[PDB]
Amino acid sequence: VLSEGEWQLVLHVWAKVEADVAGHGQDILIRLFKSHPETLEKFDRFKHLKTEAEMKASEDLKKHGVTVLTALGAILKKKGHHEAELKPLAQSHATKHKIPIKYLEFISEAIIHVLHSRHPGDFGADAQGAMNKALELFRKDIAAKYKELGYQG
Ligand code: HEM
Repeated sequence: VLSEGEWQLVLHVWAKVEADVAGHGQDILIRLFKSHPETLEKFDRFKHLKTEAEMKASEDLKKHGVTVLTALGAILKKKGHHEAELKPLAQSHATKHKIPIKYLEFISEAIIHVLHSRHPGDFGADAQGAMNKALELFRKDIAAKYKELGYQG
């Protein structure tokens, strides 16, 4: 469980992300695809993109980034009380997109990395820690669902 103090650290930096959601989302997905190119194979929509330049130039990829961070922000603001928002996400990701839990770990790291790059002042080690805990909580709850449906592994 995160403390109120840990949640305030998470939401404080998240408020800055919202000042440029598209930029953050585009950096996050690109970091993911480069660092773990198997994740890009899961997107029919983006697998024709080969270079970083190409990825940066894609408006559609930018759009999807926004969809991703908008959905995550709605979850984080619930400070753990996210059942209604996390359940349909788990379902689509398990049964339709077929995204293994390991990939959620990879994107979580991409998120931390980018937040470190863009907000060094408001993202010190305590904030980093807090954010890692919130993302673990997200995964843990997604995994429980996957298991119910028979997709944990
Ligand atoms: C931060 C974690 C993630 C969030 C919050 C998130 C959110 C979303 C949202 C809201 C959608 C559209 C609605 C839906 O189908 O549920 C979407 C679709 C999708 N997601 Fe996730 N996602 C996450 C992680 C991932 C990861 C790691 C991958 C794996 C490569 C992935 C692959 C997909 C795919 C393939 C679609 C459909 C894309 C399309 O063709 O339009 N997602 N995601």
